[PDB]
Amino acid sequence: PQITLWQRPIVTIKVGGQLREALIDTGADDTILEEINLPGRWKPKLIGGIGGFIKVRQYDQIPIEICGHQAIGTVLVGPTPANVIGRNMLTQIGCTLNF
Amino acid sequence: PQITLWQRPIVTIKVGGQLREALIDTGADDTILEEINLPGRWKPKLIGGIGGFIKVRQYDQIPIEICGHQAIGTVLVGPTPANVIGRNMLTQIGCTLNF
Ligand SMILES: CC(C)CN(C[C@@H](O)[C@H](Cc1ccc(F)cc1)NC(=O)O[C@H]1[C@H]2CO[C@H]3OC[C@@H]1[C@H]3C2)S(=O)(=O)c1ccc2nc(NC3CC3)sc2c1
Repeated sequence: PQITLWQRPIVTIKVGGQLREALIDTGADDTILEEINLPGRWKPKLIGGIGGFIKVRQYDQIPIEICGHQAIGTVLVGPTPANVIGRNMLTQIGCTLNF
Repeated sequence: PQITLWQRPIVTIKVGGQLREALIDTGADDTILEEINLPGRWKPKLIGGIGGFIKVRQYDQIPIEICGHQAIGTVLVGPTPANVIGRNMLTQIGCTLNF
């Protein structure tokens, strides 16, 4: 779709067999989801944003469906205040900015 | 322009008579700039992001040029680790997401 920015650009995702809503976030390099149960091995990572840093679990090669488009990549899980789809996944679904 | 997301979507802005680079940030409701000298009255505001919250100076009705497009609106100034152009300004320049 085309999405305008009068409201938060929230879309439906499926990840780890679970449905969630997430922000299309061009200011996010990586994809970060609130506590969600994902399978398998992970590595602890500290990431930084406005306000400071959080500890996340890094999961690699995680399949995700983003508004009906398929991607696979790194998903970081931790105490983010918002589920954010970052550029690592947005590049796979052909998402662009236009003005 | 159209901007793809293989790299950070950074553009040149002019604000307060000064030139800066800033991220086109669809996950940002508001526009937040690192310490920059802006004229006139401001109101202290606490904003939240990943990692916690920052104190910012809120300036209203600030003109900004964003990659050659003119906007006017609220600009928050404070210890953000990145200059971010949020939806309050991106809607004025006709910025959309497309996939
Ligand atoms: C700040 C920006 C530069 C980065 N963030 C992406 C922004 O879009 C976030 C998303 C957000 C929304 C709401 C919220 F409560 C918290 C976060 N917006 C944001 O904080 O908005 C703030 C601010 C703007 O106005 C209002 O709107 C929402 C809220 C409020 C005040 S990030 O989430 O920290 C992030 C994400 C991925 C990532 N991957 C990395 N990978 C390593 C480096 C290579 S680093 C990294 C850092």
